[PDB]
Amino acid sequence: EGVLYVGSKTKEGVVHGVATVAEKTKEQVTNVGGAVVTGVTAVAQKTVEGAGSIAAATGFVKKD
Amino acid sequence: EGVLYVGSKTKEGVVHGVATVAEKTKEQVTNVGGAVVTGVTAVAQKTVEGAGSIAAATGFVKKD
Amino acid sequence: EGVLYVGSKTKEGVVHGVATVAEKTKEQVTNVGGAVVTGVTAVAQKTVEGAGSIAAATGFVKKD
Amino acid sequence: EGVLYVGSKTKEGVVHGVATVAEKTKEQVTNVGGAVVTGVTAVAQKTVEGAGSIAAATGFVKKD
Amino acid sequence: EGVLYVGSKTKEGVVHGVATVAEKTKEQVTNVGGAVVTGVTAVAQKTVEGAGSIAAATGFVKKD
Amino acid sequence: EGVLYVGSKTKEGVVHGVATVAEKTKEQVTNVGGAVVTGVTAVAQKTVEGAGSIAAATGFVKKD
Amino acid sequence: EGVLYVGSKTKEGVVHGVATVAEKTKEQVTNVGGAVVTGVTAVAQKTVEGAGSIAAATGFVKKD
Amino acid sequence: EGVLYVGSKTKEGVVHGVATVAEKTKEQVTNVGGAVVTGVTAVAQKTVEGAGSIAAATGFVKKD
Amino acid sequence: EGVLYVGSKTKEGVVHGVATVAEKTKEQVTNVGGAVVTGVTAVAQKTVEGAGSIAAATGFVKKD
Amino acid sequence: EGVLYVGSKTKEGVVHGVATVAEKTKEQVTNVGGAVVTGVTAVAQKTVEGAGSIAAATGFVKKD
Ligand SMILES: [Cl-]
Ligand SMILES: [Cl-]
Ligand SMILES: [Cl-]
Ligand SMILES: [Cl-]
Ligand SMILES: [Cl-]
Ligand SMILES: [Cl-]
Ligand SMILES: [Cl-]
Ligand SMILES: [Cl-]
Ligand SMILES: [Cl-]
Ligand SMILES: [Cl-]
Repeated sequence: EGVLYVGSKTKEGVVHGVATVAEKTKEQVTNVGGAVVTGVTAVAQKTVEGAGSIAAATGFVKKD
Repeated sequence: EGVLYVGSKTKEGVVHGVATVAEKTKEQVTNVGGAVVTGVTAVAQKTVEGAGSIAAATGFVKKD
Repeated sequence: EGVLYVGSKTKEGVVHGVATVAEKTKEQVTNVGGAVVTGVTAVAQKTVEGAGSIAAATGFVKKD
Repeated sequence: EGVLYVGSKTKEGVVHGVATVAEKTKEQVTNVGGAVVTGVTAVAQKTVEGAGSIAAATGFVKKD
Repeated sequence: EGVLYVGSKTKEGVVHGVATVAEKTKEQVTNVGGAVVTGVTAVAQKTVEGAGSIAAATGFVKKD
Repeated sequence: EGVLYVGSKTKEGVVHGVATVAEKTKEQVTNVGGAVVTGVTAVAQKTVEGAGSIAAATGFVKKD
Repeated sequence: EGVLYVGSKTKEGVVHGVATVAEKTKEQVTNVGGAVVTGVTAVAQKTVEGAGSIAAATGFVKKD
Repeated sequence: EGVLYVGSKTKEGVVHGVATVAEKTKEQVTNVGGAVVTGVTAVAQKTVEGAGSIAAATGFVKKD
Repeated sequence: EGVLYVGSKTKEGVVHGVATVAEKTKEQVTNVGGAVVTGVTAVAQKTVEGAGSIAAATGFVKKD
Repeated sequence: EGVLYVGSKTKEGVVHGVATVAEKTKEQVTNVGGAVVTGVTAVAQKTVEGAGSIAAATGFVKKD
């Protein structure tokens, strides 16, 4: 069964993850369906184990 | 059964995770469905074990 | 059954997690469905074990 | 049954977790569905064991 | 069963992940269906194990 | 009249001064005419003010 | 009159000064006429003010 | 009158000054007439002010 | 009157000064008339102010 | 009156100064009349101010 070995060496790391910036705007969205993982070493793992599973990411919905 | 081995060495790390910045704006969103994990070493693991599971991330909804 | 081994060495770490900043704005949201984990070493683990489970993250909803 | 081994060595760590900052704004939200964990070593673990479980994080709702 | 071995050595890394920037705009979206993983070493793994699974990423929907 | 301004800032310093090491040897010498100054900040100042002054450093002398 | 301004900033320094090492040898010398100054910041100043001054450094002398 | 301004910034420095190493040898010399200054920042200044001054560095002398 | 301004910035420096190494040899010399200055920043200044001054560096002398 | 301005920027420097190496040899010399200055930034200045000054560097002398 699967192995997610991650091995990392660095002397320096500078990391900027997600920046959302707005001036004088309307209706700005940064929808993320999964995790937001930010690191010198960064690992995201997701397992969905079943039938009929739904993953549904939407920025915005406007009905009338 | 699966192994998420993460091994990390660094001398320095500088990490900025999620920044959401607004001036004079309306309706600004940073919806995240999973975790927000921020680190020199950063790991997010999610397991969903079942049938018919729903993951549904939406920034915003406007009905009438 | 799964192993989440995380091994970390660092001499220095500077970490900034989630910043939400607003001036003169309206309706600003940073909805996070999971945990917010911020660390020199940062680990988030979530297990959902069942059928029909729902994960539903939404920034905002406006009905009439 | 699963093992969340976390091993950490650091000489220095500086960590800033969640900042929510507002000036002259209205309706600013930092909804977090899980824990907020902030540490030089930071670990969040959540287990939900059952069928039909709901996780539902929403910034704000406005009906009429 | 599959192995996702990642091995990394670097002396320096500077990483900027996702930037969404808006001025005087309306209706700006950066919908991401999976994780957002940002790192000097960055790994995202997703496994969906079942029949009839849906992955559905949409920027925005407007009905009337 | 002269100014020996020394200004130093360091976060870490490791300093090894004078090592003299011998195994199974004969007649090993580390003659130093001035001071031996060893420090994270190290300053040696010597002033000789007169006529006919002698400075004479010799490791060893063997007459018959 | 003269100014010996020394201004130093460092984050790390590792310094090894004078090593004299011998195995199974004879008659090994490290004669130094002035100071031995070893430091992350290291300054040696010598002033000789007079006529007919002698500086005479010799490793070894053997007459008969 | 003269100015010996030295200004230094470094993040890291590793410095090895004078090594004299001998195995199974005879009559090995490292005569130095002035100072031995070893540093991340290293300054040696010598002033001799007079007539007829002698500086005389010799490794070794053998008369009969 | 003269100015010896030295201005230095470096991120890393590795410096090895004077190495004298001998195996199974005889009569090995590293005579240096002035200072030995070893540094990430290294400055040697010598002023001799007078008439008839002698600087005389000799490795070795053998009379009969 | 003269100005010896030295201005240096480097990201990395590796410097090896003077190496004298001998195996099974006799009478090996590295006579240096002035200073030995070794650095990422290295400056040697010598001023001799007078009439009839002698600078005399000799490896070795053998009379009978
Ligand atoms: Cl960021
Ligand atoms: Cl941030
Ligand atoms: Cl923050
Ligand atoms: Cl904070
Ligand atoms: Cl970014
Ligand atoms: Cl020592
Ligand atoms: Cl040493
Ligand atoms: Cl050394
Ligand atoms: Cl050396
Ligand atoms: Cl060398």
